[PDB]
Amino acid sequence: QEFDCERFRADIRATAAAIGAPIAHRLTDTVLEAFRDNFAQGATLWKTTSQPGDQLSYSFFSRLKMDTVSRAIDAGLLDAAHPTLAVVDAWSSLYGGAPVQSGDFDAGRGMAKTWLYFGGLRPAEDILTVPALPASVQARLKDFLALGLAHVRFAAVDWRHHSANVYFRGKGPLDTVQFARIHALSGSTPPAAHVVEEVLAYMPEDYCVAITLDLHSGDIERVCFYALKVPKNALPRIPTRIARFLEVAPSHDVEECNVIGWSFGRSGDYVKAERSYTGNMAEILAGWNCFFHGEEGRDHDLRALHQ
Ligand SMILES: *[C@@](O)(Cc1ccc(O)cc1)C(=O)O
Repeated sequence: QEFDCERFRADIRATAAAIGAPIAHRLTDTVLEAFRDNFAQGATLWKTTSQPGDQLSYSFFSRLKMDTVSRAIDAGLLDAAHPTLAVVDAWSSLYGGAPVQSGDFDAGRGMAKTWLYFGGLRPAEDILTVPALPASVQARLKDFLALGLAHVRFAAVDWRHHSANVYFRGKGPLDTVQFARIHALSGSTPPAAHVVEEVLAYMPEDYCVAITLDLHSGDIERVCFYALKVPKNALPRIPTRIARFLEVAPSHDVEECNVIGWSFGRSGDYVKAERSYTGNMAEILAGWNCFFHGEEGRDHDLRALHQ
């Protein structure tokens, strides 16, 4: 029911083996020792994608507010000279230090991402014109504003790939054309109509889309559309690897929480999935004002900012 650390170690080993993902035993023990409290007090959850052999990820969504980046550096999980540290510092220090850091880790490779919840609907300009970002990335602000992607709720630094994932909420409903315009940012081949129609059927009215930017070129590598807390009997068509993941990864939460993401990019499309483990993922998502599958997905503050 509750978070226990020895059980977590075993569930990491077991789940990685179940989906055919790599394992790094000592590195995983270091993450757990460095961030025990973070996992225990937050929502701890699982992630992977439909790419064959992909990593099993485990994360904490934070209730405890602290400098998780400094902790990761302390523990030898992140290089003290990582060139993206400046950006994560800039983002953490906005709005007088209100943003809260969470963390993603890979069972095979250690620290993967630092994720910031900014504590409201933030102007995209604030996020995208901190001086720590290069000109080439700041220049994409206008592409985003042109598509009406004007408010940001989260941003993640991907330490492994030197890129950033920016999470926007758009005023919808999302239609074929707006899908196409967002998808076109990614450079990848337009998909067939049933792909689009299925994605649209899972979106709330005011939709969540993640855009992945390379922090050195400003290239948009990837876009991802998300459906949160989809019940098992309402799931869209999924890759057998994702179906297996949702079956084998253990969830102890009172309310089960599965997340489905459709990722499109030039290197290949895939499906992302998240699944609750402990510490009440749904209750943290509700706190962030996320919209769940089969609900009212209307954002009134967003709608007042657009009128
Ligand atoms: C988006 O769907 C982003 C998102 C994705 C996964 C989790 O777990 C939380 C949020 C949104 O709701 O803002």
